[PDB]
Amino acid sequence: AGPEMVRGQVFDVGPRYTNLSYIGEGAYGMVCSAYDNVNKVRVAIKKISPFEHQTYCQRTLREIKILLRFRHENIIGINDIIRAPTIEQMKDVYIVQDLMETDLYKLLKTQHLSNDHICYFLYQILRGLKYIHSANVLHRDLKPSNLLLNTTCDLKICDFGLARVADPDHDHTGFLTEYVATRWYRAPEIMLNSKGYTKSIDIWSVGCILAEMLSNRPIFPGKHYLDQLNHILGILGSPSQEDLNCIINLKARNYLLSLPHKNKVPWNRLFPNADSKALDLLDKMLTFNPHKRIEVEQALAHPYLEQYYDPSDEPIAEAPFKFDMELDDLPKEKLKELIFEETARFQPGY
Amino acid sequence: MKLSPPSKSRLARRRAL
Ligand SMILES: Nc1ncnc2c1ncn2[C@@H]1O[C@H](COP(=O)(O)OP(=O)(O)NP(=O)(O)O)[C@@H](O)[C@H]1O
Repeated sequence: AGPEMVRGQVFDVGPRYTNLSYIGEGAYGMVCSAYDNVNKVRVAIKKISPFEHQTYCQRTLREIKILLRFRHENIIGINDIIRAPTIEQMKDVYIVQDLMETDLYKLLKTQHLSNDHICYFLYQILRGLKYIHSANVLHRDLKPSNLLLNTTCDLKICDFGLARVADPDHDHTGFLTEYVATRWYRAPEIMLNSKGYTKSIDIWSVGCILAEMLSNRPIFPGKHYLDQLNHILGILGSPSQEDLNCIINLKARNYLLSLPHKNKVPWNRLFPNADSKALDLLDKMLTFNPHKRIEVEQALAHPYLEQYYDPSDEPIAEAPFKFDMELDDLPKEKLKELIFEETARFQPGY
Repeated sequence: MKLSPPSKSRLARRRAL
């Protein structure tokens, strides 16, 4: 009897949420399903315990603030948040969301998607990304494990802990050396540069995801950034000097420029069974030069997606997203305060 | 998980009209 424990750790979410079952874990959160005794349906709950780490505090604050503000059919919402009644007592945060049945990472282990499924999932990814980008936000960490899916083929983007307002002058080292579960979906410029990131980094990630839906293998795996870059060069071919002028560190640029020449591999040789229209769009997303990648609006208008194209039903944000202040240089104690404030509206009897 | 055809999805159904 008492607070339920899952896979060793307490999920202090009762009495409202009970009968917990493990779903899975990311690098930061443990996720369970739970029965909501108020609305009489099962929900998802992610427990994070961020407060001893400034970067984990950043993730928690960003994800909560952004997801509470955003409202879109292809983006996961937050319905409730549970945490302690005082800042001193607060060690954990529980984010309650609609329960989705699986994620694309899990599904691709089990099956090869038909072209019809690929097309509709890609449409939804881009429709959701259009909304994100319209708020002047970069997700920065799109990957199969954060594309949530149901049996009805509904897709929702989640996992906004790395999302940032677009700012090409913002110089945030930290990102390059911070642990994440996978780097295989990262654009080349963000494996090397600590500033100048644009929306095109997310288009690169979507390209990687499309390629992986076509083949059920990651397109650019690797043990680390140099190995990954060799995988990229081995498919796209050697970048031109102008392609590589987007790389800031001159010794990194010179290293890349000195590598043995590689020819481009035609997409239909890598993916001989793929829809030619899908490959055309893929080709336009996976360009080394960030400025030359298709952007989200023109991508939605690509012929591959024609059956789903409708600019009258692809909502955008009402305004750019804004953080009150730059989170990067705030101490974890200040971030904890901001998290406490942002979650206050969900306290019982607020 | 067994996926239904995309045409059964609500957003797809809106597009089919
Ligand atoms: N609302 C949800 N419904 C069903 N499954 C979910 C839901 N939210 C998260 N998941 C699953 O839980 C996993 C981890 O969630 P996520 O939000 O990515 O956690 P994280 O540890 O904060 N970040 P990360 O390491 O990038 O995965 C996902 O990959 C999904 O499998």
